[PDB]
Parts: sequence; structure tokens; C-alpha cells
Amino acid sequence: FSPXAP
Amino acid sequence: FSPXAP
Amino acid sequence: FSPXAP
Amino acid sequence: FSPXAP
Amino acid sequence: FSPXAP
Amino acid sequence: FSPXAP
Amino acid sequence: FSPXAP
Amino acid sequence: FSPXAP
Amino acid sequence: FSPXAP
Amino acid sequence: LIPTVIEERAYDIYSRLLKDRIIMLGSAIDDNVANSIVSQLLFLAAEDPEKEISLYINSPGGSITAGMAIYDTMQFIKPKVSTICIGMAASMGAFLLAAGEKGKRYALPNSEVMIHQPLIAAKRILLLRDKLNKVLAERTGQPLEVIERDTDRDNFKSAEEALEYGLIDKILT
Amino acid sequence: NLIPTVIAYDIYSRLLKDRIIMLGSAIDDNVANSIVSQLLFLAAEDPEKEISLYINSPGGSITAGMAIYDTMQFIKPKVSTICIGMAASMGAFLLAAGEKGKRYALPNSEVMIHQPEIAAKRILLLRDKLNKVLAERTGQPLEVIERDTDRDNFKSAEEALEYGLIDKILT
Amino acid sequence: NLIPTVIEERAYDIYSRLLKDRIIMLGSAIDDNVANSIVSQLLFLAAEDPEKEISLYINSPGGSITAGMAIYDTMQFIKPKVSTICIGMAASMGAFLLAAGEKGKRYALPNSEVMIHQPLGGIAAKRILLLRDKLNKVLAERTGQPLEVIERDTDRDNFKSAEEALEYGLIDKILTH
Amino acid sequence: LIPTVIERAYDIYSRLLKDRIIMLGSAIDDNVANSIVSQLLFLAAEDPEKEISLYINSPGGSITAGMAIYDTMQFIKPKVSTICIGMAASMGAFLLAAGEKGKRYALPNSEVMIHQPLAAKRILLLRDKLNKVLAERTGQPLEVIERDTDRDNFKSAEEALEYGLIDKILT
Amino acid sequence: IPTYDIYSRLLKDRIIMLGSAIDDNVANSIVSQLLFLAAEDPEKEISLYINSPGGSITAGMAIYDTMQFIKPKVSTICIGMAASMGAFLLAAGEKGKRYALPNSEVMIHQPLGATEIEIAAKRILLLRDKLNKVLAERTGQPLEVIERDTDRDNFKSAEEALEYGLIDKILT
Amino acid sequence: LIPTVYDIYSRLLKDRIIMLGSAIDDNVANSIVSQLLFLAAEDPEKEISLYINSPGGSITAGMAIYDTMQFIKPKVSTICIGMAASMGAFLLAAGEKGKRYALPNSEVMIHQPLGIEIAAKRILLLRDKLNKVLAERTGQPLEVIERDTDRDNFKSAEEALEYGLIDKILTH
Amino acid sequence: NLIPTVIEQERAYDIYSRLLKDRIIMLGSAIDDNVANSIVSQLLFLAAEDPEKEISLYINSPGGSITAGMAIYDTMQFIKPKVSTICIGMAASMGAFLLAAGEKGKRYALPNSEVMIHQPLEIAAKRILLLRDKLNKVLAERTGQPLEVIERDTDRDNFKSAEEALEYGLIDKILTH
Amino acid sequence: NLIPTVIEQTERAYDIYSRLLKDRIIMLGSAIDDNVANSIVSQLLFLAAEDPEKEISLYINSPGGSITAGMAIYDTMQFIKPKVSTICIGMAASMGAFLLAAGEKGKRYALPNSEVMIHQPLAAKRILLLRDKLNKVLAERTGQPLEVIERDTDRDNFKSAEEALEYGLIDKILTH
Amino acid sequence: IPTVIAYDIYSRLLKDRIIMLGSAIDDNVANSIVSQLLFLAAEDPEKEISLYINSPGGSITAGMAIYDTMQFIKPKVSTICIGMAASMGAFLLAAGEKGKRYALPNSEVMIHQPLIAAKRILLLRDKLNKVLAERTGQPLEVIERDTDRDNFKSAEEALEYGLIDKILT
Amino acid sequence: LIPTVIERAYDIYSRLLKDRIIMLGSAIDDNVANSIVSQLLFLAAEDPEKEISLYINSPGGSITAGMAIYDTMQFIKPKVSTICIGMAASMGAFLLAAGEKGKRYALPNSEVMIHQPLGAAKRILLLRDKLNKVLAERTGQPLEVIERDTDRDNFKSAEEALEYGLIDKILT
Amino acid sequence: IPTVIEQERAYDIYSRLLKDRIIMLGSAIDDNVANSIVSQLLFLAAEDPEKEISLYINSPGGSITAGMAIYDTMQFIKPKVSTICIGMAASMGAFLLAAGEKGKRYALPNSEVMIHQPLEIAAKRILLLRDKLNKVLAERTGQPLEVIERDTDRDNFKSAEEALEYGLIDKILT
Repeated sequence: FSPXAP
Repeated sequence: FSPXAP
Repeated sequence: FSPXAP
Repeated sequence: FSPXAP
Repeated sequence: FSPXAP
Repeated sequence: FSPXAP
Repeated sequence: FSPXAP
Repeated sequence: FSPXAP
Repeated sequence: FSPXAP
Repeated sequence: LIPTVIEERAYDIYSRLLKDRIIMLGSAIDDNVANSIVSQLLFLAAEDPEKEISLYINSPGGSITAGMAIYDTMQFIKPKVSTICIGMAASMGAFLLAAGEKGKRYALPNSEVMIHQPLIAAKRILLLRDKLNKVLAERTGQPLEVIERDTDRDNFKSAEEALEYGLIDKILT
Repeated sequence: NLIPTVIAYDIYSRLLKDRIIMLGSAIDDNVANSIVSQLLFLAAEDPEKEISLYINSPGGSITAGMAIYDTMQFIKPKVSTICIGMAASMGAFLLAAGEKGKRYALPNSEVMIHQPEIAAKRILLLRDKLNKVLAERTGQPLEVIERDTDRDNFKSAEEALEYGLIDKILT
Repeated sequence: NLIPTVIEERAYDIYSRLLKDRIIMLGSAIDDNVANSIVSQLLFLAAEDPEKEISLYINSPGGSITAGMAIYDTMQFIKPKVSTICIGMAASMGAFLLAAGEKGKRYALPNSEVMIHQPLGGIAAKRILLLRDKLNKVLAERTGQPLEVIERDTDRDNFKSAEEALEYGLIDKILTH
Repeated sequence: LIPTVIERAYDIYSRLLKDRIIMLGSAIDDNVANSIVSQLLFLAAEDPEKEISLYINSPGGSITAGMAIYDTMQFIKPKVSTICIGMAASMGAFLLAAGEKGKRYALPNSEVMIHQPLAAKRILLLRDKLNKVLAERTGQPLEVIERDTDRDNFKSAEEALEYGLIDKILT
Repeated sequence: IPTYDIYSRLLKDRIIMLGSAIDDNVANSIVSQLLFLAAEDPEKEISLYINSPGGSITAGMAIYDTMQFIKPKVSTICIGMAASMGAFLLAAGEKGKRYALPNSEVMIHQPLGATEIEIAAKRILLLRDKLNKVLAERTGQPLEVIERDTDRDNFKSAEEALEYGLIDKILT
Repeated sequence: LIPTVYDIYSRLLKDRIIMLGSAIDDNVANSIVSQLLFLAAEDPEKEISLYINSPGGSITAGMAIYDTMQFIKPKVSTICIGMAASMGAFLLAAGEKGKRYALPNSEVMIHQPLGIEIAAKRILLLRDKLNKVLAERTGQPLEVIERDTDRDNFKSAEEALEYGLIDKILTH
Repeated sequence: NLIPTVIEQERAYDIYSRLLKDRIIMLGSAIDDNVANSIVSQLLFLAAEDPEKEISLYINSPGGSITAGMAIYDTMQFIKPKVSTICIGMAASMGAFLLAAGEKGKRYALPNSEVMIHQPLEIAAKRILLLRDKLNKVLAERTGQPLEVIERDTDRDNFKSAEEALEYGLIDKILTH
Repeated sequence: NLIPTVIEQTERAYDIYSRLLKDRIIMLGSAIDDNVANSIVSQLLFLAAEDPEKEISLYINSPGGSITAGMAIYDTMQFIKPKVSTICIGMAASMGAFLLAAGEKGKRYALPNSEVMIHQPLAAKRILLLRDKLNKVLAERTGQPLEVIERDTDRDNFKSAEEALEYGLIDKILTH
Repeated sequence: IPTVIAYDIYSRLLKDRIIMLGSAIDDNVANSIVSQLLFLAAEDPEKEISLYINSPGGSITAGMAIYDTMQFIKPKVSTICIGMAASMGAFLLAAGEKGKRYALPNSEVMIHQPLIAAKRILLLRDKLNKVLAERTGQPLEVIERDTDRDNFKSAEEALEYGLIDKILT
Repeated sequence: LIPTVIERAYDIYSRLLKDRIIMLGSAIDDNVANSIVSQLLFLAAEDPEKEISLYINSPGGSITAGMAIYDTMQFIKPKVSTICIGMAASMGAFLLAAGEKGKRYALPNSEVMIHQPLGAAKRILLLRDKLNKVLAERTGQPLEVIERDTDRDNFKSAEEALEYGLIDKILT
Repeated sequence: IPTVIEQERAYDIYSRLLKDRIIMLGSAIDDNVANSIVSQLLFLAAEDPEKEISLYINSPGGSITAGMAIYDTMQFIKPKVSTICIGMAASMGAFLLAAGEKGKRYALPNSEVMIHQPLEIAAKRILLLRDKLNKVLAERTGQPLEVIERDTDRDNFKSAEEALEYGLIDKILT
């Protein structure tokens, strides 16, 4: 699940 | 359930 | 089964 | 449970 | 089974 | 099963 | 089981 | 869980 | 089991 | 455990209610439950074909095939079957309620009625469905299209709403 | 637990005393022995009064159903066969082998007439025999029976009435 | 074993014996089988002798609203008065049937407990709110409490002793001596 | 499946025992053999003159149990009428053959199977007993019994009368 | 052991047998038997033999309240094991008629204990002390030591429960 | 399954294909979400095929898969292979507009089974949420989405094409 | 029984995997939802790997539900590769349908094979009626036979030889070599 | 099947979840029991020993079983040096919600249609101790008063992503 | 099941063109064996294949699938009776290349084919009997008598019957 | 499911045993006892000097098995550092305290419980005494309090267990 | 069944044995174990046709078909098959240990041996199988055919010392 986690 | 069923 | 048994 | 139920 | 038992 | 399938 | 199968 | 175990 | 099997 | 009454004659409950011509449909409907209450209907029609039979309903319904077995055994027997909803009446329970003797279809104040039909050998299912909607309209008095819309939908009707819908005739107090 | 048990005095015995027996399951040797015993007992109670055999069976064994067939053909009472929800294989056969004018069915019931070296010869002889009886009981020609008993097809009450399997629909 | 037998020619199970003298047991969770049995017992007792009252002994955690309401409607319909006695536990719908008894005939034993929490912890949403509001309505009538306090105490996990229930208006008397 | 009959009450298969009918609708093991032997004995003790009907619809069983039944039938004074209803196979067919001469009945369409079941040097001897006894009761040569019993073979109410297995068919 | 089985013949002789864990079903049955034996003859006493490893507080308190309500004096006999609510109902027998057999055991510990909410733990606190404040009355013991001994799972022979006040007599 | 050393669904994943041939539960949801995230990280440009043959499942799991479909950059084509019902149908309609496919003999069921008693508002929140998304995906007015999700009728691929659920029927 | 393994060039396949490597799918069991998922996934995989090359489908199946079979059929039809079909031993019910649904001129059967097109050996009835009318129609088209012959053979247990299946149009060639 | 396998050339065959673990992502997609707790803890410790600097992600889709197991994970998250980002995937209920809000401030996320249930699970004194502790740290993580948490923990409670954000349980909703 | 060094047993045999038929013949066994035969045939169309049999029998259609495959591929399929070849196991033994059908000294053979579509099973039995009469050299009536009854054949009796061609020693 | 890390394809736990960490996360039966004793033996054989970390999240269980673990813990050359990470009841608590003096650790929210199984015959009690004997000699407390506490259900927090002596240091 | 790694790839405990040409027989003898043992005999005889093959045995027997498959495979192969009883060898297990090469039928100091053989005209075929066994072991034990027939109709004890008087084994190990 990035950006941003990661 | 009388009266009336029966 | 009569007649005949019985 | 009597007296009193019944 | 008679005679003879009984 | 070739020839012919494949 | 050879000779001979194979 | 280091430091210190290990 | 050697010696002797092998 | 099921209690018993005793008047020489040692009756079980339900058996004692059947003694005055009351059948209890309190379970879900499968082949065995159909087998069980069609035999009670046939027995009561053979013991007395003139006097009416009462059918208390507290079922979530079930199979359509079994419910139609029950309905069809309700139609041809000589006596008239009065249906009284006492708690729940869903799927075939609702249908069996509305199929009762016109005028002697009853419900209880907080009983609920749910007309949602599902919850090879497939040509027989939709024929049963069409017959179902046909007779549901001929028993409530309502248009067919509305009935078909409502039987595909989850709609709970209180005793008052089911009276205003035509599914029942009188509420009991 | 048993169903409406009076005191074990259940609904089906209550029915047996009114000369009405119930076939509501597959037909194996157990149900067969029981139904033939009931028919015999019911004909010893009264040889003249009618019995009503109710059928809700999805099929069964040829041996079992044929025992039942010979039994109700043997005793004197007219045996009215009545289809309730479904009558397949030997269920349909027993329904059609009832008493002419007394074979009934319900509006939304359905009737399947399909029936499912030495061994092959036996199966052949048996199928041929039941086809002969069906042709005799329906009035259809033997050829159309040999056709329609090879295929799985449901007949509604009116299809079974127009075929000759039953005589009347109840309402 | 569990359920003994009492003989007098006549062989009863103990609960059938109590039913002879117009006592109905509610000692289990209320599902639809239980409801059908209780309804039939009430109706039969009301046909034997419409004048003499009926007693309902309760020891139930209270299952189903539809089943409980079937019993409730049967109680209202019949002519005899339904006295109600909490034996050990009247929870959920069992408490509802407890308070549904005839005013002046609602009892509990000293160490009985009453949970009025009618719950389905997290289904047509409108039906659910309808049923909840109906329960709260009739409970307010049977206790005399305001609808608001019932609305609040009926939705949360609530425990009550015999004295707390008597204070709340659920019962009328605690059996003594 | 078995219903009760009130005349005290008893199951359907006890009305039959009351009128001297013994049921054999299941495979033959030790339990059914003991029960049937006991019924034969009780019947022969209530009335040692009246006939005893044995209704049979069995796929067989094993030699020891069926032979217990046979020895008991031969021992008692009352003649045991026997009648095939659905199927008489293995020891069932043998025990139908073991009925009283002139009182071995069968229903119009009901097969009969003589193929027999499967220190081991002893096995043959059991089979040899059977081939000996039914042979002296069918009236047929032994060899046409020995090979005709080593493999599965059809039959019928008509073929069984040509083989000497039964005596009459009922219509 | 049927003829109408043994426990029913025992009910005829005003004896009630508790040889199983106490649950709502057991409790309803015992309550019905106590009520019946009382309504038939409110003067003759009632034996209650106890061989139970315990049970729920609710079921046993139902039995206790039914013992207290009825006129007939209810004797209690520990036959082999009376633990948790079995022990409580033992001590709750009419005074003077609380018996135990010499090799029997009495475990006072009542496991603490419907609730889908943690703040409803006060209920446990209420049900524990309510039990203790009855035991302290039935035994004569001070409440301090009843609160100390119900907390632990130790077991007492028939003799070290006679001087405790649980039972009055050991039958030999 | 049909494996080497690595079964068929893994080779499919290697070709950016995700198969949903089962009821949607938390396990399936975790799997699909992880595969979508992984395919998106491996290549955010290439598209992802999600074939659906599901009878439905929970709202929670379905919305996890849906939210992941919306978050990632790759465009997610969806294909009804035989049956897309409840959250399967919802996930079908939630594919990239223009690349929602169904096969000729497919069926789509729109009805989403509904689900403390005043927590019922949750139901009321979820239902209209679903409907409002469906109305957007299909272009149908909300008033008809509310009417058709309420009933359990089934739509063939053809009568789901004009509805806006899928964009094209793939034929030979 | 367990299934052998082979080692090609240095990768280890199991036997049906080595068959899959040359674009052969083995449908050798009853057709249910999981088997349908398996066949559909193998088809999609091969079609993804090389959309132009040909896929082969070996059949030895008593069939199964019409819905799973129709999933497989639609997947055959829509994918870009054309699917040849071969009858190994028994192609019955949906297996026979899938055999006849193969590419024209490229449906095969071994000499001692058998084909039986008997289609079957509650909320879904309309859809089962919809799927039943499609099967008969596709069979009629694929075999050149009139629809009333098809309906007559898909309703009875009519076993057909490879030569009979050839004369019927179900296949195009009997393999002998 | 259910759990696929990814392979990479080196030769390496991961399960999809192990593949996420390679990039420092831990799945919490099931009820929390002690086996789950031990695995999560081990994963956190291993990840914190690879690179203490880079952060970790805990994706949550759990109904949240056990307080002991969840506090084991909580203590492991506190002790390790790396920051534990948190993301609610579908359902963060009970102790799963607890671990959701236990993540590093600024690094707590939820997807638009996620749901959060902070109702906490099920001697009396030990129960009250555990309840008080959970409410304490929850109040510190959300900024809410101890009293409102005391009430919203004891009874059943649903929250959308927007409502969780309003409450202080998460710091942002993932967008784009 | 043991493993050598790395192939597991049976599979190692498959590396040298040896297929094992040690279980009853259901459709899974048939699909497996067919795939093995086709794989071996595609690797080297010339080199011989060996089929070792220790089966109590199984399905006729499955056995006939294996038979057709043996008949279609190019390589010769020698057969050996390791211990037991009954029903379709015996049929498949006799279906091996004539001259290359072997049996072990104390291996047995049962040609009895025990069991519905009467027409069909009559046809299947007739086909089995025709093929057996050809593979052995016995007239048709002898086959019809011996595949209809239960009978036991020693390795020598099976050699002189025409089922095998040489006992291995 | 159990995740794996990576020529060197390590399973979790197996990767922690790589650095001399043993995980006692399960209840104790014969198999679990045998499971971690072989780990202790293998680590002592792979290196007798370096110390072993024993992470504990067990509710305890069989006394016979826990005693086997403890005895294997004493005689091996390395000194076993016990770290409570969640729970430590029955034999888990005992095994925790039995860890290396000074190197016993706990986590802030971890709990420790000492209520040993009450039950062959003279063997069990002997063990319990030998259990209560070393507990004291590991905590520094008198026997009477140890005994009275082991026959009672008392949960101790990381701080309370530090005052009790069960533990040496809390981690933060 | 532990596993063993060798400098790599691994195999269970019974495969290192096979690598040094040792075959295990610890279970009853049905078709499956017979198939596997026959295959092992063949593989060993194929990799090196002169080196010896050890058969370690500990079975309660099986049935004639499977055991005789193993037997005929033992007699077929060129590498002489050493055989050695370790725990108990009964019915077909005793028979196939008897079937061991002359001079190389070993047994551990105490390990019983049991020779009692297993329990419609097709059944006329039953005597024939036991008769085969009576023939072969009688010509392999070196003992009268009648001390082999009666003695095999009933269970009978033995020992590593008795197995040497009866020509069942050849040596003992200490």
C-alpha cells in the first residue's frame, strides 16, 4: 500500500 | 386459538 | 397371502 | 411454589 | 427343541 | 497423441 | 528386469 | 529482543 | 551391519 | 422433552391438539415434514370429512416442492383448512397461510409474514413458481406483477401489513 | 421421538387403521416387506373395502416394487394409487398399476416413468416386462413406452393424465 | 439419568406431572420448538379450565424474539391469568415473559437474576428497530418505567437481583418462608 | 418404517407371527437365524398341527445360519409352507426349496438365485451338503445342480417350477 | 435399572440423588422433585445425597432457594464428593442433618464464574460474597476465613469438615 | 494442483492474472489484496485481469479487494466467467470502465445480502454505500439500484450489458 | 496411486505438468466447480503464453454440472487459441459436450472410446433452463444434426462408438497410427 | 487453492505473504491467538534485526481475539527501534483495532471502506486491570478522554474510516 | 515410498522407460499411465517401453484407454506380470508386443472380466473377447468360456494358453 | 500458516534458532517437551559456551513434561536466559524463574501465574515439593508463602513478579 | 523417519541405506510394499551388477502374491542378495529371509522366526500356493518335506539359535 506505507 | 380457530 | 398360505 | 404460585 | 430339550 | 494432436 | 525387459 | 536478550 | 552385511 | 396429557387415554401434546383437529407446522419444511403433515391432513379428512381443520404456522418455510405437496393436499380434501399464523410464516409458510379457507385465515398481533420464495429437474421449479404467484394473487386479490416483485424480495410484513396486503383475514385477540 | 405419537402409536399406524398406507421414501426391501405386509393385513381386515396407497417415492428397486405390485394384484381390495409430490421409477410404475379409475395425482405433482452374460439378459428381461405392463395399464402402444422409459423426463399431473398413467386429478 | 418418573396406573414424567396442575416449565433457551410447546400447553390449559390460572416457571436465557412473542400473544389471548415465577435466571426474552405476567402474579426467588438485555451483538435493519421498539414499549407498560430508561437499559448488558427487579417493576413479590 | 397394530399393540411383523407367518426380508446372519428358529419353535409349541408359513425376500446370508433354520424346519412337526415374495437368493433360495412338498409358493414375477456364498479343505464339504439336499428336493441330477450353483444364474416364477424349486404361483 | 427406574423408586421414598454436575437441566429437575415431594407431604423430611463435582452458581442457587422455600426439612449427605455448589448445598442442609461419609471429600472452592461486557464483573463479586455470607452462617465460621478458604482449591476430608461446620455428623 | 518446482494459479499470477473462483472470505480477500499489491509493485503500467466466478461473500472482504483495486495504478480488467453474485458482481462492476467483460452464458446477481440492535445503522450505512457505488459504475439512477439490489433476480450477460455492469460480451 | 515426475532441461515437472508444457490440458475426472476452475485457469494460462498457437484438450470424464461445463466451454470459445479435443476413454455428459465443442476438423477419439451426450447423468432453474437450451443448440450446430435428434440423445443413456461418434458429427477423426 | 507462490531468479519460491515479509510487511489477517502472536512477534524482531532504521508495515484484517497475545505484539512494537506503520485493510476489531491505533503516530492508515470495532474482548480483578490498561493506552493513542474510551470500549461499537479518523484511531485515509 | 540419488522410486524407473501398474485401474491410474506412455513415446519413438503389472483389475474403459494408447504410439510396449494380472490387468498383459510378454515364475493371471446398459456391456465383453482371442490364439468360444468364469493361471499355464511368451528366470 | 525468510531458505523460528533463540509459545505435553529439549541439546552441542534465549508464551500444562524441560535446562553447559513475552502460567512460570539468575526477563504487559496442576500418587506430590523447593531458591522467598500461593490463582504483572523475585529485569 | 543431508540434497533415513545398497522391510507385505521392494532390487542390480545387496527384514508377513513377487525378483537378479533378520520375520517374511543366498542368511542374536502360512472350486486352488512354498523352502532349509508341512500348519516359536539348526539362517553377529 505505497505511496506511502511503504 | 378458540374462539374461533377452533 | 390366503388363499392358500394361509 | 404454593402457597401462593399455585 | 421338544421332545426332549424340553 | 502427435501426429497430429499435437 | 534386464536382460531383456529392458 | 537485543540488546540485551540477545 | 559391516562387517560383513556390508 | 415433550409433555403429555391423560384424558384411560394417554395423549402426547400435539396428539392432544390433533384430537381436536389442530395440526402444528412449527418446523422448517423438507420431505419428511411434508410427509408428516399431509398424513395428518389425510387422517383428519378420513376421520371426519365435514368438520374443518386448523393449521397453526410457525415455520421459516423451506423447499418449494414440499410446500406445494402440502398445499395440494390442502386443496382437494373435503374439509376446509383454516390457517393461523402464531409467530413466523416465511417462504412456504407464508404461502400455506394465504392458501387457507377464505375468511378463516388468521394471524397473531406480533406474528410476521415473509413472502420471499427461495429463502436437472429444473423445469418443475419454475412451473411451481408460476403456479405459486398465480394462486397468491387469486388469494390476496392483488395484481400478479406486484406479487412477482414481492416474492423475489425480502419484505417482512407485520400482522397489520399482511392484513392490508390480503395475506390474512383477521387478527386474533 | 416419532411423529404424532399418541402412546409407539404414531400417525402412520393411525392411518393404517383407516386403510390408507403411505409410501414416502425410496423403495428397498425394508419398505417393500412392510407395505406388502400392510396390504395383506388390510385385506384380511376387510376383503371388500378400498385401500388408498399414497405415493411420494423417488424410485426404488425392481425386486421390491414388483413384490408390492404382485401383492396389490393378489389381494381383493381395490388399491387406489395417489401421487402426492413425486412418483419416479417404480413409484410411477406402482402408481400406474393402481386400479383403473382410482389412479389419482395432485395438480403440482410430477411423474417420472424412466426405470434405471446372464446379468445383461436379466436386465433385458426385466425392462421388457415392466414396459409390457406399462403399455397395458396406460393403453399406449408398446413402442412409445420403450421410447419414453429410456429418457429422463418429468410429466406434470396433466401430462401423466394425457399419457394414461393416471385417471383423475384432485382439487 | 435426569428426568425421573412419578407413578400414582398413571406414570408421568415429573414435568408432565407439574403440567397436570397447570405448571409450565421454561427451563431452556427459547427457540421455536420451545415456543410451539409452550403455546400448545397454554392453549390446552386454557381449554381444560378457562377460570383457574396458569403458572409459568422460568429458568431460561431467552433466545428468540419471534418465539417469545408467540408465547406473549398466546398469554394475552387466553382467558386465564398467567402467573410467572423466576426460578434462577430470566434473561433476554425470558425476562420479557417474566414481566409479561399478570400484575400481582409476577414472582422471583431470593437468588434469582434478571437480565433484560434483548441482544444480537455485532438481518433487515427496519424490522430489527421495529422489534426493539415494540419490546421497549410493552416493557415500559409492564414496569411503569419511562420509555427512555427502558430504551437505555434494554440495549446494554444489565444484571439485576430479585430486589433490583422488584424495584424496577419487573416482578411483584419475592417468594418467602 | 414398520407400523404398529392395535387389536395391547405390536409391530406389523407380530400380527403375522400371531397367525403363524414368519418374515424373512433381510440377509441371513446369526441374529436373524436365532430369531427365526425361535419363532418356528414357539409356533410348533402353541399348535403342533397347524401349518407354518415362511414368507421370504432375502439376498441370502451364510450356510451356518441358514442351515440352523433348515434343521429347525425339518425337526418340528408342523409342515412349513414357504413362499417367495421378492427375491430368494443363496441360502434364501435353498430354504425356499426346503419347504414342504406341494406348499412351495412364489409370486408371479420374483427371481430365485441358487448361487452359493464364498482348515479351508472344509469349505467344499459345506457346498457338497447343499448340492445333495436341494438335489433330492428339486428332483434334478446333481451335476446340473453343481455347475448351475458355482456361478450366478437368473430364474423366474416359471423357471423355478421347471427346476422343482417351487410348486405353485399365485394369481 | 428399570422395572419406572431406580431413581424414581428413590423419589417415591423421598430421596433425591445428585450424582452429576449441576446445570440448568439438573436444577429444573431437582426443583420439580423438591416441589412435588413438598406438595405431597409437607411434614416428612427429604434426603438429598450429593456426589457432584460442582456446577453453575445459578442452578445451585435455584436448588438452594427451593430448599429454603419448602416446609420439609432437607437433609444432605456427601457420599463421595461435594465440590463447588455441591458443597454449598451440602452445608445448606437443615442443621443437624448434614452428613458425610468417612472417606468423602468437600471442596469449598466455587470457581468464580450471559456477560459480554467486562464491567459486569461486579456480578462475580456479588455472587462470591453472597455465597460466602451464607456459608459463614451455615458453618459458624467467621466471614474472614470463609473468604480465605473459598479462594483456594484445597479439599477437606469428612473429619476436617466436621469441625469446620459444613457437616454435623460422620456416618460409620 | 497441477504443479512443478509452483502450481497453475501461480503461473497465472506470473502472467498478471488473478482467479476468483470461490466464495469471498477474509482468507481469499487477504490473498487477492496481496496479489494485487504485488502485481502493482512489479509493474504499475501493465494491466491486471481479475476473472470472477464467485457466489459472493462478506462486505468487509469484498470492500478490501475493491479498495485495493482503486488504490493501485494498474488498470484492473474484470471478467465474469460463469457467475458473479453479491460482492462478486460488485467487484465485476468495479473494474476499469471499458474493460468489464462477461462471457455469453454468464449470470450476474446484484443482490448483496444485508449482513446490539441499534448497531443496525451499520447495515443502513453499508447498503446505501454499495448502491451509491453501483449507481456510479452503471450510470443507472440510484432509485433503480435501490430497487434491483433488494430483489434476488439474476441478469444474463446481455441484460447486464445495457445495465452498465459490464461493457462487452466476449464471443468467438 | 501417486503421479510420477520427470526432469527436463533443469526443471522437475509432474506428469500432467509436462503435458501442460506442450499445451495439453488433461480433463480426466468429474466436472465440478474446482475442476472447472482448474481447466479454465489452464486455458487462460496457455492463451496468455502464446495466443496464436494451438491448445489440446484430452478428455476422459463422466461429466458433471452444466454450469461448470459451460464455464469451460465459454473459456474455450473466447480465448484466441483454437482448442483441439481428443477422447481418451470416456467423454460423457459435459465431457461429451466439450469434445464436440472442439475446433472443426480437430476433434478426435481413440478407437475404443465412448461418447454419451446425456446432459445430466433451486433459485437457478431459469438459468439451468437457459443453459440447457444452449447445450442442445450448440450440439446440433456442431454435429450437423437436427435439434430434435439432439434433444432425443441428450435425454437418454445412449453410448456411442468412435465410429458412431464419427457418423454423428461429434468427432472428426479416429486416431489409430 | 488459496495461497499462491511467487518465484524469483537468483531460484527462490516464496508464498505471497513471505514475499511481502521480504519488503518488511507483516500480515495480521486473522483472529489473534497465541500462535499468531508468536509469529508476528518473531517477524517484528527479525525485521528489526535486518535494518533497524527502515520502518515496518502491519497490514490488519482481524477480528482481534486475545488480550494477552495482542499485548505481546504491542510490547514487541514498542520495544523494537523501527517504526511500525499500520494499515487497516478491511476490519480492525477488538485487539486488532488496538494494534491499529498502537502504530507510530503519523503512520496509522485505513482504506476508504475499512471498518474499526474498538469493543474489547469478553479473576474479576485481573479483568478490570486489563480493561483499565487497554483504556489507558487507547486514550493516549487517540487523545480522547479516559471516560469516553471507558464507555466506547465496554459496549459494542462500529466506525467507518472517516469516524475512526475523527476519533483519533488513525492519522489518514489512503487516497489515489 | 523410497527415493534414490534425485528421483523417487517408480519415477526413476520411468527415466529408463518403465511404467508401473501396481494398483487397480481407475480413471486416475489410466490418465497417469496414458500420459507416461505418450511422454516416453515422444522422447524416443524407437526405443522399447516396459509395462510392469501387478493389478487386480479395474475399469474396462480405463484399461481400454491404456490399450488404445499402447496401440497408437510407435515404440513397442513389452509387458511383465510381476505377481498378479487379473481382469483388465491380464488384458493389458496380453496386449503387450507379441514376443515381449513376460511373467514371473509364481505370478498369476486371471482373465475373468466381472461387472447398467445391457447392450453396452454385451458389446464391451464381446470386444474384450475378440481382442483376447487374437492376442492369445485361442478360438473365440474358449475365451468366452474362460473370461465369463473365475479361473486361475500359473505362469506356465498362461504361457501355453498364449497370454505370455516367456517366463523370466 | 508460518512465514519463511531467505540459498538459505529459513522458516521463522528456524531463523531464530539460528541465533540461539528457542520459542516456548505452546502449551506443554510430551511432544512439546521433547520438542524444545532437543533444541536445547542441539544448541548446547553446536556451542556449549554461548547462552540460549528461551522466549516463553505458554499457559503451562503437564507437570511431568515441564519437569523434564527444567532438568534438561539445568545440566546443559550453556545458561538459559528466559524472556517472558506474554504469558507464563503453571510450568511456564516455573521455567521462567528457573532461567539464568540475572538474565530472567519479562515484557511490560506480560503476566506470570503460579498455580501448579493439583495432579502418579506419591510421584506428583514429590515433584510439587521439589517444585516449591527450587522456586524459593530462585526467587529468594520463604516456603510457606510459595506453597500458599501455588494452591491459589494469583496473576502477577511484570512489576509484581519483579517484587516477588520471579523476574530480574523489565524491557523497554 | 528422520532426514539426512549429504554434501546439497536430502533424503529420508531409509534412502541413505539404499545408497549403500540396503533395503528395509519393516512393515506387512501388501501389493504396495512389494512393488517398491521389487523396484529397489532392480535399481540396485542395475547400478552395479556384481556388488552385494543387503535385505534387512522385520515383518509379520503379508500374502503369497506380494511376497512371491519379491521372491522371484530376488531369484532373478544377478547380485546375490544377502538377507538378515533383525526383529521378527513371520509368514512370508520368514520365507523371504529363508530365500536368502546360501552363506549370507544372517540374524541378530535374538530375533524370532515364524513359518506358519496364511489363512467353490476356485478355492481348490488354495492348497497349490502353500504347496509351492513347502517345495521351495524345503529345498532351501535342507530339511525333510514333512517337518515342513505339519510344522507350517500352526504357529511355532523359534530363535537365532534354532534358525541355524533349521537351515533358516547361516550366521549370527556379535
